[PDB]
Amino acid sequence: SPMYSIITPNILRLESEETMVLEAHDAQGDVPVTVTVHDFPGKKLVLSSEKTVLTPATNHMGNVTFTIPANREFKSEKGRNKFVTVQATFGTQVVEKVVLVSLQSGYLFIQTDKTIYTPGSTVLYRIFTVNHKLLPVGRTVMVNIENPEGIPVKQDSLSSQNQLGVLPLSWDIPELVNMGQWKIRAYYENSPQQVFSTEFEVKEYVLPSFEVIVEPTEKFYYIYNEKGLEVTITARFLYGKKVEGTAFVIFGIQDGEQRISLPESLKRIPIEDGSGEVVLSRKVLLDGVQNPRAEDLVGKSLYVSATVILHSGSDMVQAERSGIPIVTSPYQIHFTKTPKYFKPGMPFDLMVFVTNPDGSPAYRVPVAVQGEDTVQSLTQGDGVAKLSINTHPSQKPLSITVRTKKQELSEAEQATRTMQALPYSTVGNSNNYLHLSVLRTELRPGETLNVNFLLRMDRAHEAKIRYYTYLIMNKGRLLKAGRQVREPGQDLVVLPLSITTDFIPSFRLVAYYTLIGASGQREVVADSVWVDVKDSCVGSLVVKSGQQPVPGQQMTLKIEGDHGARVVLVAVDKGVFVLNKKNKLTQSKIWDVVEKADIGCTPGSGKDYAGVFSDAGLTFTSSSGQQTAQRAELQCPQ
Amino acid sequence: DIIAEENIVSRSEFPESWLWNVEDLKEPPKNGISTKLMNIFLKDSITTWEILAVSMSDKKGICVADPFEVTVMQDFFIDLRLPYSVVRNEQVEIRAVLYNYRQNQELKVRVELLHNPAFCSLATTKRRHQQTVTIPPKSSLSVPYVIVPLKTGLQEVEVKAAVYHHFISDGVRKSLKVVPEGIRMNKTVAVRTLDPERLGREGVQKEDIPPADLSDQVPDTESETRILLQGTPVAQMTEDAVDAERLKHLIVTPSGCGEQNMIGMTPTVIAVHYLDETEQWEKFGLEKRQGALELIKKGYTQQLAFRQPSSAFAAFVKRAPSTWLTAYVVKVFSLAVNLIAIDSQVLCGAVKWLILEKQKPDGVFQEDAPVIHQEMIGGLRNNNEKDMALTAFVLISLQEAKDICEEQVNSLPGSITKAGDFLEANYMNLQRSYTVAIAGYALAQMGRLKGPLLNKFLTTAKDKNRWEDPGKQLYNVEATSYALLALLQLKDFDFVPPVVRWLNEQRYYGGGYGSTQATFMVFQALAQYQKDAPDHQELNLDVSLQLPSRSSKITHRIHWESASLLRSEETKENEGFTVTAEGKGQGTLSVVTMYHAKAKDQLTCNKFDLKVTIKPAPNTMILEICTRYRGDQDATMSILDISMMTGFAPDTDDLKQLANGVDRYISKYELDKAFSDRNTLIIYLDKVSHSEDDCLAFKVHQYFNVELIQPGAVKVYAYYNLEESCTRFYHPEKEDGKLNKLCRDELCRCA
Amino acid sequence: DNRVPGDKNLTKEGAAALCKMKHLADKVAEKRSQELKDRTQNFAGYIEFELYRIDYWLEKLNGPKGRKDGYAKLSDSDIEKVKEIFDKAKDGIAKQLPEAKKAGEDAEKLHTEVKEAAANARGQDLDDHKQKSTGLYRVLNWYCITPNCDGIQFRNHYLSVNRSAIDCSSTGYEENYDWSANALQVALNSWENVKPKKLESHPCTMTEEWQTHYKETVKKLKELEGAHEKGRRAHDAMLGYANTAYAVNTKVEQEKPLAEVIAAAK
Repeated sequence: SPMYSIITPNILRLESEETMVLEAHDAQGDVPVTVTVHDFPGKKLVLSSEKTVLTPATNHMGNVTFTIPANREFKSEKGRNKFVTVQATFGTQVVEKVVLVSLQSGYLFIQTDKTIYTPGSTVLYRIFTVNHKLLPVGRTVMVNIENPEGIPVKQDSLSSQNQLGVLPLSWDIPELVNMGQWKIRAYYENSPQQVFSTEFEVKEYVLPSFEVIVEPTEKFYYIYNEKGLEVTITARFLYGKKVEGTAFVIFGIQDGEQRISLPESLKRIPIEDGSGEVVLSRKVLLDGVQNPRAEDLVGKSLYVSATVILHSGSDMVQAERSGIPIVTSPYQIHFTKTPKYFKPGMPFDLMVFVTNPDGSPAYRVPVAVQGEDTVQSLTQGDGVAKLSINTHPSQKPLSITVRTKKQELSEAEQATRTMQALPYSTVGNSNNYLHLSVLRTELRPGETLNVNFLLRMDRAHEAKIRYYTYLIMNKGRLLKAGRQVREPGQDLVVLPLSITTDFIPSFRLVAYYTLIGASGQREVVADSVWVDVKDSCVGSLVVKSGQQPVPGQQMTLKIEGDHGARVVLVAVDKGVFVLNKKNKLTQSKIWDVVEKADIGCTPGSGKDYAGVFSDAGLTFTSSSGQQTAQRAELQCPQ
Repeated sequence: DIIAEENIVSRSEFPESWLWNVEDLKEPPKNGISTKLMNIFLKDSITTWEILAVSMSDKKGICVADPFEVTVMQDFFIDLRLPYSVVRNEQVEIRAVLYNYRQNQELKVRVELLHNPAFCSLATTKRRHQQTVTIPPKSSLSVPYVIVPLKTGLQEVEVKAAVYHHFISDGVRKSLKVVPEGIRMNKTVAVRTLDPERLGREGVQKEDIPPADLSDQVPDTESETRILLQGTPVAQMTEDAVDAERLKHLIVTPSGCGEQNMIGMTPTVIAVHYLDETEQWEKFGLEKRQGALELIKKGYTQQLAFRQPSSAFAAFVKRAPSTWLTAYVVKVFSLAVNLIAIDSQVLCGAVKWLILEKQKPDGVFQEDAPVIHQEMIGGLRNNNEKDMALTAFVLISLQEAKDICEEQVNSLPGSITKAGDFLEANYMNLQRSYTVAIAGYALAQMGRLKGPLLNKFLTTAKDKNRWEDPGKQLYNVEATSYALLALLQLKDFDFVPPVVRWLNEQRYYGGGYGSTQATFMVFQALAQYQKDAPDHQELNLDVSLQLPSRSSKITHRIHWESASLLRSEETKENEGFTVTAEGKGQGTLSVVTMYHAKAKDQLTCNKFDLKVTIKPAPNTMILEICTRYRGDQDATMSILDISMMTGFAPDTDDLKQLANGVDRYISKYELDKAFSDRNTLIIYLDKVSHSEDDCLAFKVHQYFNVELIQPGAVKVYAYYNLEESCTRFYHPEKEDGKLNKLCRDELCRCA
Repeated sequence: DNRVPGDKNLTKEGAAALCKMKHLADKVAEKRSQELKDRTQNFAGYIEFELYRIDYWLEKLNGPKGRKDGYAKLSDSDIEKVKEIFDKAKDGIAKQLPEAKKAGEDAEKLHTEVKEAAANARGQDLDDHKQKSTGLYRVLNWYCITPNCDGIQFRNHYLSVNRSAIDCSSTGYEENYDWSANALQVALNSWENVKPKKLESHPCTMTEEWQTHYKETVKKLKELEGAHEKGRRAHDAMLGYANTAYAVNTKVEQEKPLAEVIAAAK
């Protein structure tokens, strides 16, 4: 008997081209399919309707695209969510699923020409309107300039349909304003629940003539290092030449929001040839906190405050290097990227992530598993190393411990971490499993990724699996879907997946198969793998000189990028960033926003086939009752 | 052999940000990339510009380019280190820093400060403040200038320089924000509360905001008054809804004869309706709705089997039609209209049959075939005023089906009006609480419930919370639900809370035998309460301001949907004005004023004390500096900046002696510098006592003679709070150290 | 509209009477007239509805399925007797239709008359010192300027620069719902009894100009109420025949014997 099923994201976004994939396992001949979306629980309005046909030429698999209009009925009446009953009619059979709907349908990025302003100056800022795919979108957005006390001083409403997603704006700071961290808040009129904001400081200042860089020698303090923390003060004029002067350096211990300053650490050093060196002796650090015990300092972060004064005395600059962790191990191991569920009796792949205490990925640091130190792996440029370990068919929690094994460190300095991986529950205790695996290189667009489909299951039914269905989720949407063929007696097959720029920043590949197993029940076995693609502009944009300049000179500036794109420029004196370098717009933040807005928040398979899809963000519904548990929270657990 | 002053163009454009421009790429692509060339003009600032480019494409989305850095540079230039702001009449010193970055060339530089009427300085319209200096290669020199601002607002300071034997020159014209001799301060003019219904009169409230005192306001100073019309939304208490899990047993498959089918289907219909209204499906499980709807559809199909030819209904086809059963079926289907696809023909035919065949001319409905299951009719099980109860029940059903079958049955309004008239003609004579409640709901459905009718309806309530009547408590619950529905119809929300509280406290979640009518009615009433009960105190304030400075009546409106918004107004004037508020709601009108108040105490030089003096040595002079820290402890580390007067330089030996001191440190850079050109000096102090005057002194003597000697300056401050410095001036002749000026009536004339 | 010398200061009873006048006039203007017109026209509605029901019953007796739809049990003699009774009932009901229609038509214009009269009597309650008020509102607002009125509570309106308008809510009159012609007439009589007399040619008092409209309202409202009575009377006549028509239909649908059917009508 045919098994009709539909797969769609478990969160739908208003006014967006959400994609849904339909399939007819074991179907014969063409089958017309009708997709309808109704309000829930009303079931009164047909927000959308689509139709298509599944044919053998397409392997009885096809996608349907629909966009639910942003009807005014969708409101946070009392904070409750809203739902829509996706309903698909496979000829006579009807398959329907209730899917959560999220109103927030895009992002707003706010760029201010400067990070700090003086009273009476004009705040020039832009708002970028982009849907969840980061493409330009025309919608009505309203922005509020917020006083530090929280009073909205200026309120505007604008529509971006006349521009290619950029909304220039301005505001003149009154001379009588109050100082502090002013805020700009903006949100689409259709989703007041989500407000995007950016902070710009208002302060009285004069641009400094040079920048001061405080660079610790090792970007951390090893609590047993008797040499003490060594810091190099580097000062140079903004126009490139080196500084000469005197610098005052004071160290302090920070624990959470609280700060302690070590008065004994205050040292005066001469800055010659633009650089100078200062040392925070361990004795001073210990005595500054009443010397309770060496270990008591672990976990607390030092900070260095440096003030540089030119020998002419005409200028002064203050710079701080906060967050210099005090650690006993030079490395930290994170399991944030590993799957927390394992397939018994099959290899388990750990994407152990080891980083320096400051959070920067570590490079070429060996890692190993306790009890199996014979096998070791080295981190890639992104700090992720892959470790494979066999597992027994035990159906019991698996405890795994990894240890950095760098040659130059003592055993006590090696970082370590532990985690538990729960067994993957198999329907009907049929011990049928699917396992995806990828060779974790520094993946970048333009490469070909060989995804391996490893199948373990009883020989009595091996011939019934003749294709694996797979889906690729990116930015919370089905980027692609397709089927990989398999032959009987072929336990492993490789899918030569080609990667375009669309896959940036990461894509969660989900795969599964289905069969009529023991007792004729309909078994569905699914697995997921999370793959990271190096972050970069999906397009490109390079600014370079088209030809040093003297003041007032004409300069030919060359801009090269995507054809037909709208380019918005801004020039800022570097002196501004000396005073305040926070809240700068950068491509990394854009990807950070996208990643934090992903609908699935697990790196791999779940407890069962339902968990696999739910964790990846996909719903799966079938004629034979196979379903994923309902999702009722926009922010996923914890 | 020097560039004339007039010929030196002056750099004046120093924007901190520029090139705020939008460019669209349109050139023919090459290899999928298009290039655009821009001819930008670099501003006059000598710094490293950072150019950040963001591009948006309809296909490639957003992209942020790696910032590009342009380093504007020049072999020789001057940088003016002007403070952000200065006081209207406080003598201040500014430093012009000359840079010579020529790898191996020493420069003789003529530097002068141009005269501005806005500033008092050594420069005058008759003679310019010239000065000849020498700058070693790859070095810097600072020439101090003493100026006294004289006019508020932005003022421009211009400095020009030229190099002997070279065609190299530079000149800078920056701007200072001269401010009055005061400190910004804010005062709360008034903080009122707007509440027309409670604090106003006749529905309106008038407030008058007195003009701010501002006795300390400095003359000719800008002032601003800010008005905030903050709304204060007030939440309204709302009783909790029935927990979803309690309803788990209501959903049941319908079955049995025409009567039993109603028994089975009605709890499912009412449970589904309640869940839809309260939106409890999330906890109940979103999937179960499909099964519930399928069961409802099955029940409807089964019920249609018993539809008699005349569109009526009965327990069996052969049995005569029952008026009550038909009315109940109409009620249930009307509830199911928005759940499943019911044939409007069946409902309208039943309504038409009821109106035409089962209503007396006077308007009374009559029942001739009592229902088989007497427990079904709930509170009608025992009746004395049966006519009135049955008429009210039928009228409720007809009113519910009105909007569906009004167009199809033209006679319906007449029947409804006749029934209402009959009810009014006898409402006063009712005895049972159940009958009173049901008839009250029937009347309220058409707005006839008023005056003595409403008085009797409310009076019958036991304990002002329930229409109890001794007997089976299910009948009491049914009557209370009817009364609650009537009250919700009347909008009397001040009486509902106790009734809903009593209903919830009864903790009744439906049941089986003899629980159909009670379950249906109680759940419908609770759903209606959740739908219609107000969760927020009404907030529709309409407010206005009458400002004499304003030519028109400014106004604003605040609704519950916009209460949180902090609507505000700004005024650049100090005056009394009147604020008028109307409508329901609440709001905290707040008015504050900002201004520059005359100084209360030493506005500057509070942390430190300076005692600079200069005396002839036993030309040469002995400069003596004494310092103290006004505080509880010694200063951690202080910078003692000294600016020598024109033509005087410190004695090398004395500096070496001081540098060789215990608590004082002087950079090797200064000691190595030649005797001449050491016009600026810095002495670093490890500590300065707070209980005593720490003093130092060293010889200073002329290396060059000039017509007029600009006063020297001394500045002291801790290494971390330069803004909290103290400064002093010294001069061999003008003992005070201040430039001559006549401040008639607090307006100072240079001299 | 304008003040004049009077006989005495306005006692609290006089203010209460004036407020009663104003309240009754306003209620008549808003609700009572509309209610009367609607209930009058409803009689003409009901009489026609009963004609329609009679026609429907006759069609059931004779028509496409007279011999199948329940009535089939009737024999020809029963058919004839039922026809006789139904025709008699039809004649009786028809005899009353023109009276009800005439009453409704009269009430139609009487409603406009009373509405206009009462609204004019009530007044608009405008700010007199800028725009003169009207009717009993004019009287209440402009009477007790400030020693001519002792024992009153005045409105606290911010528009009361130089006005002492009586606050009617403070008079404490009962909110009785009797709004008949006598209701206005009785209160009018009370005012006259307590109304201070106009001095021939001392305390001041307000002119009685408003009485022109108010007194008229009583006249018309009496007529409107009379029309309602006329229609109501017609409505009563129809029930005598209509109930007979309904009873016979009920018995036959129960398949009861003719003797009961004839007896039930009689």
